[PDB]
Amino acid sequence: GFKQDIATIRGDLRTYAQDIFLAFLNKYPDERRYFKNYVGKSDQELKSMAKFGDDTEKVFNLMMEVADRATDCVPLASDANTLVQMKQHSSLTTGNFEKLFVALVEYMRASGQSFDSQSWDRFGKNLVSALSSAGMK
Ligand code: HEM
Repeated sequence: GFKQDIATIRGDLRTYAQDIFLAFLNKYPDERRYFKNYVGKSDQELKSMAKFGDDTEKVFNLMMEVADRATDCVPLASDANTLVQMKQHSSLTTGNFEKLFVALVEYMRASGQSFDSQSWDRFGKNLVSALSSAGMK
């Protein structure tokens, strides 16, 4: 289930973080606008780019924690808060999160792994709601 998926991702975090985020950026290339130096690079170039490594690990280690601290896929208010008032997220609206979660769930469903894909969809849904209740668009 959801709890195990967190352990699965943590076990191989670097690889899952890069592959999922690459799935995200390839599905929605215009989302690169928030990162900038991402454009003009293939998957392999991004995987070796220092900042992409840093960005993806920071996104996914915290994502796993927000997931882990949640109850029945409902995030803590404090976790929604950090995500909203992060200076790095000043350009974001809830739709950016929705798109990340479309890609992530699509990745899990296509994978040769027993992910609880439906829970990650539900978690994405609840996180958008919590982000909006803390202030997004
Ligand atoms: C729930 C999923 C997400 C989590 C847990 C998360 C968390 C984080 C964390 C921990 C950082 C590092 C902040 C620091 O340097 O201290 C970060 C940076 C950043 N995040 Fe997110 N984030 C998420 C979703 C997103 C999405 C969907 C986008 C846009 C598509 C985004 C855009 C950014 C950007 C642009 C940065 C700054 C990278 C830089 O230094 O240039 N985040 N995020």
